[PDB]
Amino acid sequence: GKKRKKKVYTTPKKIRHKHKKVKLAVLNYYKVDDEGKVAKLRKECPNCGPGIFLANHGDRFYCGKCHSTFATQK
Amino acid sequence: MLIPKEDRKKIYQHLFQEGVLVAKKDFNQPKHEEIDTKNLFVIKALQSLTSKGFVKTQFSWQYYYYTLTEEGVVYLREYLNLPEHIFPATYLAGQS
Amino acid sequence: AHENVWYSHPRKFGKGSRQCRISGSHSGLIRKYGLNIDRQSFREKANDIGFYKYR
Amino acid sequence: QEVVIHKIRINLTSTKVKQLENVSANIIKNAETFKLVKKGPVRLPTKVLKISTRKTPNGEGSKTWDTYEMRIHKRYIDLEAPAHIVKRITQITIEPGVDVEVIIAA
RNA sequence: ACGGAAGGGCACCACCAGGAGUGGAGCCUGCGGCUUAAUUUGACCAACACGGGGAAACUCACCAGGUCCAGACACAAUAAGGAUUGACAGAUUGAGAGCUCUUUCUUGAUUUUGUGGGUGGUGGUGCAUGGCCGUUCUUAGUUGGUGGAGUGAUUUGUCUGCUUAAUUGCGAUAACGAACGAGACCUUAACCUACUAAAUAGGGUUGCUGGCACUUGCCGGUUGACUCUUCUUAGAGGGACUAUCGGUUUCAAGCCGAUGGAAGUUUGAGGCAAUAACAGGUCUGUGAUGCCCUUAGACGUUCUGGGCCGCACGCGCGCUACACUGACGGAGCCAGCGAGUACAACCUUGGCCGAGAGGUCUGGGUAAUCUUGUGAAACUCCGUCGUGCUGGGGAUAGAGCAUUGUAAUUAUUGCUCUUCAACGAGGAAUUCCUAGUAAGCGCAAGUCAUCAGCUUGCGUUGAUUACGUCCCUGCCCUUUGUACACACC
Ligand SMILES: [Mg+2]
Ligand SMILES: [Mg+2]
Ligand SMILES: [Mg+2]
Ligand SMILES: [Mg+2]
Ligand SMILES: [Mg+2]
Ligand SMILES: [Mg+2]
Ligand SMILES: [Mg+2]
Ligand SMILES: [Mg+2]
Ligand SMILES: [Mg+2]
Ligand SMILES: [Mg+2]
Ligand SMILES: [Mg+2]
Ligand SMILES: [Mg+2]
Ligand SMILES: [Mg+2]
Ligand SMILES: [Mg+2]
Ligand SMILES: [Mg+2]
Ligand SMILES: [Mg+2]
Ligand SMILES: [Mg+2]
Ligand SMILES: [Mg+2]
Ligand SMILES: [Mg+2]
Ligand SMILES: [Mg+2]
Ligand SMILES: [Mg+2]
Ligand SMILES: [Mg+2]
Ligand SMILES: [Mg+2]
Ligand SMILES: [Mg+2]
Ligand SMILES: [Mg+2]
Ligand SMILES: [Mg+2]
Ligand SMILES: [Mg+2]
Ligand SMILES: [Mg+2]
Ligand SMILES: [Mg+2]
Ligand SMILES: [Mg+2]
Ligand SMILES: [Mg+2]
Ligand SMILES: [Mg+2]
Ligand SMILES: [Mg+2]
Ligand SMILES: [Mg+2]
Ligand SMILES: [Zn+2]
Repeated sequence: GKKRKKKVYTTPKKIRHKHKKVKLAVLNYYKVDDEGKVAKLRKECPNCGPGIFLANHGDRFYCGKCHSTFATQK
Repeated sequence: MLIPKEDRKKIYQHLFQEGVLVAKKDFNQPKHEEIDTKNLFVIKALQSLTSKGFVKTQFSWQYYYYTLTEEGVVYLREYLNLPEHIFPATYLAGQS
Repeated sequence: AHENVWYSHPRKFGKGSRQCRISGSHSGLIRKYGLNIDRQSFREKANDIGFYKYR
Repeated sequence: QEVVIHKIRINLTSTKVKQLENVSANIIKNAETFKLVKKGPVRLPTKVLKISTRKTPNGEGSKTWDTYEMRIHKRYIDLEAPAHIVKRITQITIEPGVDVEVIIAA
């Protein structure tokens, strides 16, 4: 018993926050020492365990396996 | 849904072991009974199974009673890669 | 749908805290003796429940 | 040796009556053919359980209202009785509908 | 069908005799209107304290906004050099939302985006529908089989009379026998010194104790002992069928009167309740449901907040009153239906404290055990007030203390103080009612966390006036007239 008006929006748009398709982040993560030992880059996660690389933003290195656990200054 | 695969396979395993499941309607609840998962993706996984035709669902008083078909048993066994001889406890004929 | 914001509001009590258990309705609900079912659902199933018209 | 008097106490329950009445008749007949001391099948006020509802699902129409009910009868009994014969009596002659409960009065 | 046509009967949703009122007042509550972003909506005798609709969050339906996908499955397409997801911190956001962004990390084939396809919907359509109940219609009316009458539409049976509440019977009969409805039937209320029994109900005797009178009498207490079942329970049953009698009646159907009785209105009150039908209401109860609409910045779902409760006005249920049959103090001190804590958290006794609401600590109770003998109100008795809008009336108004609640502001509710308004028995009209009745009086239950003025039921104090009639409003059937048949709107 009612006809509905069209939902007109005074709101430009909000789009899905697209994830960034990173091309070969592991070369960014690692560093090869000429066919032998290999080093990692920028930290390793102590709260999560070995092998999980951390986040570089600024004045703080950040987790993301257990994201909220580790974001500490260094 | 986007089920963490382990959760899905343990759901399927429990379904195989019992042979049937109810999974009360109540949405948005944290912990599904006796399986330690969320009722939501339990319901959605069983819907996916039914759309495949492996499972027959009888819905009475908001409860989603589920039944396994033999081909559903076969496909579930393939997914959970158990030996072909095993059967759900429903097939173990309870004779009283 | 934040896990702590989706369905955030409490439902310990009030109208919506309980469901019909037959239709899931909120309106016209009966809570006496734990029936938790609505008016008319009771109206027909009561005979199988054990209820009968007497007076 | 289980000779200690048990003061066993039974309590029945039934939506209906005749099943409860014949169950009580069977219990007393068993006790008396077993030579037991009994406090008779006492009669308790049958609790009426009433619900008044609106007939119409929508409220339209002249106000018309109905009253469904049950009438529950309890009628407990009690014996000054030994164990094995009496516990066997408790576990026999039950028909559907009538619910029986036993307390040992320990 | 209708008739301001006739006839014979009915009904306190009609009247008579009246009782109580409503309509005047303030409050509450629901409609309309207005307003608003939204005041979400559906009913207009049978809508309006209805949708159990007593909405602070939800309920949710509307509004301002933010999330998320609860888009199965098929295919294609990308794509493991990552489909994608999630994300601290900040900007931004009401937010401590990785909503969006800055960055960086984390995650791995469940996904993502296109095509179908399907779900979801308090979206629409009760004039597509089922179910449901309401109403026609609390009255007594329906229907078929042969049979007769008619060419047939149909009719007779279903009726001239009398009788009943009844199409209930006596009967008369082109009708005969049959079915439904009414009754019969079931629940409840009453009566059972008859039976069966009972520390989860009572009583007597008798112990042990308290007080008094002292004569051995009373009133008390007491999980002591014995015994009993009238009272209380609930099973079996008994009891009334108009019994007996007197009237009246083509003496039949029955109606009236008295006695006996518990009960002599169908014993009272109920529950089910026929055919046919309504464009009655309900998609807003449903995972009852067709069709149509929408299905990703959504009409899905969720989160925050607003409203549904706003105000120039009118209308319907109700509440408190207008005081002396009163108000306020004391004192007396009687019920009956209920309900009550579990996977949680109710009923709460008692002892505390506080003026109060209240909180407090231990209790009992999953229930004839405890709340409980729900020690309720009106009422009863003794006082104060004294005809004064007064100590009537208690709305509207400030402040405080608490309580439920995540959240009481737009005052949830309670209590304390103060303010004391409108109101002088209420126009035309109109409602309900004939015995445990109306009216007054509360209590329990639904809603409930907190909320009632509502509502179901319960009991208490308990009447005036009929025990009749078609005059108004309708109803039954018969006869009659009609240009009506969507039927006198
Ligand atoms: Mg009059
Ligand atoms: Mg009045
Ligand atoms: Mg008035
Ligand atoms: Mg409005
Ligand atoms: Mg009527
Ligand atoms: Mg409220
Ligand atoms: Mg709201
Ligand atoms: Mg909301
Ligand atoms: Mg919005
Ligand atoms: Mg729904
Ligand atoms: Mg209709
Ligand atoms: Mg014929
Ligand atoms: Mg005829
Ligand atoms: Mg009858
Ligand atoms: Mg007796
Ligand atoms: Mg005579
Ligand atoms: Mg009657
Ligand atoms: Mg009828
Ligand atoms: Mg629909
Ligand atoms: Mg919605
Ligand atoms: Mg409203
Ligand atoms: Mg007025
Ligand atoms: Mg009304
Ligand atoms: Mg006063
Ligand atoms: Mg007084
Ligand atoms: Mg009593
Ligand atoms: Mg009192
Ligand atoms: Mg005054
Ligand atoms: Mg009064
Ligand atoms: Mg109400
Ligand atoms: Mg009369
Ligand atoms: Mg009238
Ligand atoms: Mg015509
Ligand atoms: Mg005219
Ligand atoms: Zn870490």
